[PDB]
Amino acid sequence: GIFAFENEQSSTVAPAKLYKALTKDSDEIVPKVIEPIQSVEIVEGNGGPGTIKKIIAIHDGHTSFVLHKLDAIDEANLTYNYSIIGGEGLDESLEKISYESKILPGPDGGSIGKINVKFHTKGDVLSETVRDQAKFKGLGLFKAIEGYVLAHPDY
Ligand SMILES: C/C(=C\CNc1ncnc2[nH]cnc12)CO
Ligand SMILES: C/C(=C\CNc1ncnc2[nH]cnc12)CO
Ligand SMILES: C/C(=C\CNc1ncnc2[nH]cnc12)CO
Ligand SMILES: C/C(=C\CNc1ncnc2[nH]cnc12)CO
Ligand SMILES: C/C(=C\CNc1ncnc2[nH]cnc12)CO
Repeated sequence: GIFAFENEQSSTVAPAKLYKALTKDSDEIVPKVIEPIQSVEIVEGNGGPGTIKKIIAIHDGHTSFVLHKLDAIDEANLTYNYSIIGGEGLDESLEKISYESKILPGPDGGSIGKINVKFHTKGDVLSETVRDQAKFKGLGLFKAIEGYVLAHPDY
């Protein structure tokens, strides 16, 4: 099954600066802002599209990871497409979750993040808890990275 969602967030951070934090600097920022995330390591590729990363965290007192794939990036247009494709951190009911993100100009020099999310389910139902847990992880990452930029504009 495929379940699609759209989400929009406003930010006071300027678009290029927000995009940079959420892309170029994300691997450095994420362990600093999400306590359970220990490290991010590239396991395939060189950093360009097709690159797979392992995001290593502690869960229930043990190591765990998810696999993140970079699908596409278009820096001039502030777009970034990626997928969560495996690991213990991806719910067993899901083949993957695909994301297509954009950062747009917002009022007063700020930005609007828009994301399109597709849950690829192994069966034909998407658990509300599975959906909501994924939302909170992703939106939590967005807000924690934005919060870091807001706290540390000269990072
Ligand atoms: C104890 C550690 C890893 C071994 N245990 C596990 N590591 C990864 N996933 C799991 N699920 C249940 N137990 C584990 C890491 O310190
Ligand atoms: C990884 C990137 C953006 C992530 N964007 C979002 N991440 C999580 N929730 C949202 N709602 C609106 N935009 C988002 C790259 O710009
Ligand atoms: C409609 C709902 C969840 C689906 N939304 C999202 N699901 C997964 N990742 C995200 N990032 C931003 N929004 C989402 C309700 O919790
Ligand atoms: C720092 C990195 C990824 C962070 N993004 C995510 N990491 C783990 N789960 C998610 N769900 C939505 N976005 C994510 C690696 O480039
Ligand atoms: C959100 C999650 C952990 C951390 N969330 C946040 N963590 C750290 N700072 C923030 N500012 C806004 N939201 C956050 C859930 O995986």
